[PDB]
Amino acid sequence: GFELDKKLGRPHPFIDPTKKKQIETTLTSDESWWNWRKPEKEQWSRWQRRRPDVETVFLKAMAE
Amino acid sequence: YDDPPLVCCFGAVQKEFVPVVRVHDNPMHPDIYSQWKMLQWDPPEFGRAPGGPPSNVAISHVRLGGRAAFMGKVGGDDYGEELVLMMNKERVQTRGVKFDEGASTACTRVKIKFEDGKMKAETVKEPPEDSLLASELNLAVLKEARIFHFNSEVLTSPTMESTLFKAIQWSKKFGGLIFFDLNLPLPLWRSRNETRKLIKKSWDEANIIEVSQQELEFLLDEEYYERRRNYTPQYFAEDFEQTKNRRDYYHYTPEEIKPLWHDDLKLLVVTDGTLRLHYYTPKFDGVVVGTEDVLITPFTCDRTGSGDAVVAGIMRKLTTCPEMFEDQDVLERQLRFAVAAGIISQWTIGAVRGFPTESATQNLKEQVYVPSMW
Amino acid sequence: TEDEARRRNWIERGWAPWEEILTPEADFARKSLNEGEEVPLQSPEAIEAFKMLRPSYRKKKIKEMGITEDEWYAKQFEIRGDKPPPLDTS
Amino acid sequence: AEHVRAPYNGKIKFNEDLVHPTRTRHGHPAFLCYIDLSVIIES
Amino acid sequence: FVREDYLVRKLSAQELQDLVKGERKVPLIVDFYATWCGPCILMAQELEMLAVEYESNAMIVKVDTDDEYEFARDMQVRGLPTLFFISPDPSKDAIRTEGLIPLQMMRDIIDNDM
Repeated sequence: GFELDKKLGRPHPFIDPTKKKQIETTLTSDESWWNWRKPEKEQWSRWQRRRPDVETVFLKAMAE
Repeated sequence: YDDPPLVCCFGAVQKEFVPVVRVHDNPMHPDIYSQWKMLQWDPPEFGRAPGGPPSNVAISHVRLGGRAAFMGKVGGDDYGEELVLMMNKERVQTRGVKFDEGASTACTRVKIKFEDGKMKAETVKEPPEDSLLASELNLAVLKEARIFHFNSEVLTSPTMESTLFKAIQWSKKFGGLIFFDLNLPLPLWRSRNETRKLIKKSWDEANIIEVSQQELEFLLDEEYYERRRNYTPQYFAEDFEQTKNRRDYYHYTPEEIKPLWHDDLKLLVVTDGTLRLHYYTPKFDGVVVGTEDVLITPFTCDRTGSGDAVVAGIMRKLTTCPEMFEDQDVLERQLRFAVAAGIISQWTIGAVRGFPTESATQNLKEQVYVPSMW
Repeated sequence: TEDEARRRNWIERGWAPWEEILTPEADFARKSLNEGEEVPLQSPEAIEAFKMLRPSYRKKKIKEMGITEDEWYAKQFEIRGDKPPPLDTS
Repeated sequence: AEHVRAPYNGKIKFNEDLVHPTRTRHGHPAFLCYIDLSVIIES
Repeated sequence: FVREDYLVRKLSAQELQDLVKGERKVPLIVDFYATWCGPCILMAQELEMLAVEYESNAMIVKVDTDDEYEFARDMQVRGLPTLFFISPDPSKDAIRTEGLIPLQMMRDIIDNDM
């Protein structure tokens, strides 16, 4: 499976799922300074949507 | 039966013809109509999101990705063909449209009298739009259609009112839902008691009702809510928010709405333009926060038909998302789609010309709302 | 001098040193900005105020004092400074 | 000036007792480092 | 010295009543409008063109519903825009139309029914 697809260039995850680990637990807004706390409500951005492009459309069509 | 499920719109097919007419206290120049656009971006409250004829809803529903059929009558003249060609171009089914070759479309014969020193008119012959008979109903449409939609304009015609309740009987027999979009015409604003008696029978037959904030307050008590909005505490505000002197978005309690509630009613929607959509179900109630921006395009903004786009957006999601009736979170997300449709509809001169497509509405919804509210 | 002006503000302009109940961020801002712009905090007040920027540290500090959270929330609304001579009504 | 950016997603690990608390010119709390501190990111 | 920019006259309910009671020879077209109604902007331009075509062969007048709301309701106005075509022959009944009808449709009513 893996490490054979990676050797040949066949489609495969960039990171091996078996050798993949979580990131434990991080600061939960009570052990954090004010400037590093997540806002309670999501903030409108105007950058909140992914930019459409040719690459996204062709990759999906090739995926089907 | 193909998908999406069919919807039927019942009433008169007209070009423009805003039915809801009241008195505004801020008139522009009587001749210079170039000033009149200033009333489009500072509108009367009853005209913030005006409704129109049922043919507007059918056209708007199709552009939003649904399928619709119009049930009504037109004359056999040239203007009747133009109205039918308008709906065929918009891919609205017209098998339910009947022709009256002996009548002139949108023409009413009336006689002028001078009773008690004042000029009045009385109807001599109703137009073909208000003369559809029960024997002329297309039962194939009423069998297939899942939502039956009509306005209160049909209650001003003795012929249509009798025909309306036969159409409702057939639709309920076939499992269709009844959508009452009030849109009170000019005569029905005269007095609360006469209007409530006139609409009570059709109100009780409806499963879904859409009314404006002005219509709802008029039907319950117009002066009580006007006094409520004008109240200002004498010494200090009851809370910090009351200090900001913001616009009033009062959410009516289900006990205030109780005189208008009945057993068969599944969803009541009260629209404050596109700014607020108050929704009421037997189990829950709430409000969807919306917005409007006609000042973004001051020279093409026109609010006419935006009420029809909101109603069409509601019916588009009700047919495809039946869980809106029972899930509050799902209902709020789907109603934001209707808000977006109303917003786009206000950016173009002309109701039909400006009705938005589904992808444009979906794009605006994702641009306006944060991703967690989609 | 800075004795008559203070008296003048009290009598003529109604000045009083009313208590300012500050958040930890506001308390840190006033204690740290007295030292410089970008410098190692040295004063014990600013160092403690830096620690108090995390509510988790405050909860640990509260438990070590044996009081509850609400009592600590009430101790910040306390009148500072000296007290007036107690009344003697005859 | 030079800004150090995180090369990967992950969790920052260092001894806060080896650095000196400070306030930045943007009003944020931070640490002043006067040694060759070793900071770990577990990706 | 300067020609006026608008041909359609605005009339009160009292003035309109005298015009209807009085003797007329040309067809009388009455427009009900409101400055806040979006479609009335389009209707206003069509009636000005209709006034140019029918110089003295017709009389075009308009009534504001903000000023004559009670009068409009008694005239069976159900919405805006609404047009009344009143024949000079007192026996013939008037024709009431609803919506933004085409200019040619107005001409056919005036020529064939008025």
